[PDB]
Parts: sequence; structure tokens; C-alpha cells
Amino acid sequence: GLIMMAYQAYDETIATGTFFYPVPVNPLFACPEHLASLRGMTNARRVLA
Amino acid sequence: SNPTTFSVEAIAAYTPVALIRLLNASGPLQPGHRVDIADARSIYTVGAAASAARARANHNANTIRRTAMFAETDPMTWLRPTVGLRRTFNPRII
Amino acid sequence: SNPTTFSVEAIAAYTPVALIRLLNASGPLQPGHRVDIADARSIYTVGAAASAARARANHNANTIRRTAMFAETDPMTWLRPTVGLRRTFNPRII
Amino acid sequence: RGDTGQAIPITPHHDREWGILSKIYYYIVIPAFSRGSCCTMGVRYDRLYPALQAVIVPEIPADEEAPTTPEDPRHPLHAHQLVPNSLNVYFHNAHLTV
Amino acid sequence: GDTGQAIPITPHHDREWGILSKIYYYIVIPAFSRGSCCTMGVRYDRLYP
Repeated sequence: GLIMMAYQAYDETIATGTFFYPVPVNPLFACPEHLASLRGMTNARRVLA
Repeated sequence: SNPTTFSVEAIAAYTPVALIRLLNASGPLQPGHRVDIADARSIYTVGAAASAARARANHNANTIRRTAMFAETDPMTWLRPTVGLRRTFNPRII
Repeated sequence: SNPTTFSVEAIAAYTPVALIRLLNASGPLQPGHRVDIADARSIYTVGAAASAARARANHNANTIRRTAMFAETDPMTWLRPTVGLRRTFNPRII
Repeated sequence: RGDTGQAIPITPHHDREWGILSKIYYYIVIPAFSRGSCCTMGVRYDRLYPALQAVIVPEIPADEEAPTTPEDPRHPLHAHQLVPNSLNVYFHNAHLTV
Repeated sequence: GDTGQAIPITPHHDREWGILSKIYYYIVIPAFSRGSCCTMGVRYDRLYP
């Protein structure tokens, strides 16, 4: 797979639905900013927990 | 083109307006005559922009079709990428 | 090549896939028609691999054949082991 | 250095050094003078393993050299091979050659 | 997407847009300008031509 630091998603050069996907995984890193995955639903997972 | 016949401003004027690099607006006027005015202003720019987009016409022997820049499907996507441009090169054909 | 006859995608498609300069995948598609689909992707595979494996032919008029990459026997090795290249030389045969 | 057979046999690959120092920045270097940016995922393997094409240039020109400096039109990383579909206009968002 | 007419509006960027924009405009700008910068609206009818 891969690892990655911080990039650009509000968004104007790169895709979705071909070659990437979340993971939060193997514990000693702290990543606040992958806010951008998988749509059609509520408001649930960024301002409830 | 004919007949409207040519923008003298006046308030006729005519929508295209198929000139370029016009040293005509200033130029003399001199000044605008006794009419109402309001658009005028709109009918001016709406044609001026076209008279530069059409004024390109050529320079397309030097371009370069545009691309998606951005993109979306792209009816295949399923065996072949879809991404586009940011336009930081130069198009010039020499 | 003939007849299969030409990959239009469609889901025929054909195994090689012996073109260069394919403005074809896209191109229009437009889109893929009413067929089941799945492979496709792999018949696309073994053929697109041929699509430049065969398309080499030339660019051996500039090369630069390979090396042993590395060395071990190397059927003699008794007075003569080797090392395979790393060749920063800028290879063109000129 | 291999030749055919059926199963070529058990003993250590590389073995017991390269195991504790390289994978020894896993404990050692990055997310805290960082304050933590490196973010890891596994893959599924298709936009590099089934789709990465397009085939258009002429040869590197016939039978000479290859220096560096960047200017004007004839080329692959030139849009004479760059609108979108290959690897090339794809490629230069930034400032460089091939 | 299609701009269209029946398609409703969606945010261009996720919520972190709001947080970052607010922090910037309300801390970094006043910290540098020190109450000299002024906010104004434009005259498009006098600009576009």
C-alpha cells in the first residue's frame, strides 16, 4: 500500500474512485486531515464525534 | 455588418461589433448625443467580449485544443484514467 | 489484425491490440455498450503489453544490450566471475 | 541466477541483520517535529496495475547525444504529445524536461 | 457535474474551509494589518468593460 503526509482535497487537480482509500493504521502517527472519501448520506462523522 | 451601419456612439449602435484594437472609443465621441442611454452599456460589452473571442479566430494555428483542465467521466474511466490539466506550459507551434 | 477487427470498446475486443498513437480509448466511447464486462480488462492486459513489447522493434538501433544484471555462475567463475551493469553512460550508439 | 526446476529450496533469505535497523526508523523518524503528517494505507491495485497509457512520440532523434536545457517545440513532454492521455501533459504542472 | 437547473447546490469544500478561513481572516490578517486594512465591494459594471 502506501503512506502519505498532507495534500490537497478542496479540490482542483486529482481524482476519486480509481486508486486510493482510507485506513487509519498502525499506531504512532497523528493525522487530522483526510476529510474526503465516500458520498450519499447525512452529516454524521466530522461534527458528532 | 451592413446596414446598421457602424458604431459611432450615438446610441444605435449594433450588437456585433466585429472589430479589434479599436482606437475608436477614445478616439473622439465627441461626446455622446441627445438620447436616453442605459444599455448601451450592456449591449456594448456583450458584443465587445465576442469581438475579442471572435478576434482570436486565428492564433488557433498556434493553439492547442483545450482539454478538460479539470474533468469528470469521460464515459469510460474503467480501463483508462481520467484527469486533466493545469495550463502552465506555453502553446506556440513555432 | 484482420479480422477481429478493430477495438471500438465494445467488449469484443481482441487480444492484441497492435496499435500506437491510440487516440482511441478516449476518444469517444461513448460509453461502453450493453454487455456484461469484467475482462475486458485482462484481454486488454495481455494485448496492451504486446502493444509496445512488439512496438519496440526499433530503439534497438540505439541500444545497448543488457548485462548479466548481477553475477553468479556464470558458467566459468573459476577464473572469471562478473558484475552486471549499472551504466550511467548515456546510451545512443550514435 | 536461477534455472528451472519445481520449488528452489528452504534456508534463510536475507536473514538476521537488515531486519532491525531499516525497519529501525519504525520506531525512529517523522510525526512530531512533524507534529504528525505521514499517513499510511494499503492499496487496491488499479490506476498503475490495469490502465497507464498513451503511445505517440517519434524516436529520440537519430543517432546522437542528450544534454539538458529546456526550450522550444518538437517533442513528447511537449504538447505535440501533451493534451490529456499518455503520461505527459499529465506529467509538468511544475517546471522541468524528459 | 452538470450545472443544470434542477440540481441543487452543494458545498465546494468541506467544513474545514469554514474553520481555516475564519482563523485566517480573524487572526492573521488583523495581526499583520493592525487595523489598517479595509473591506470593500467592487463595481463590476465599471470593471468588466
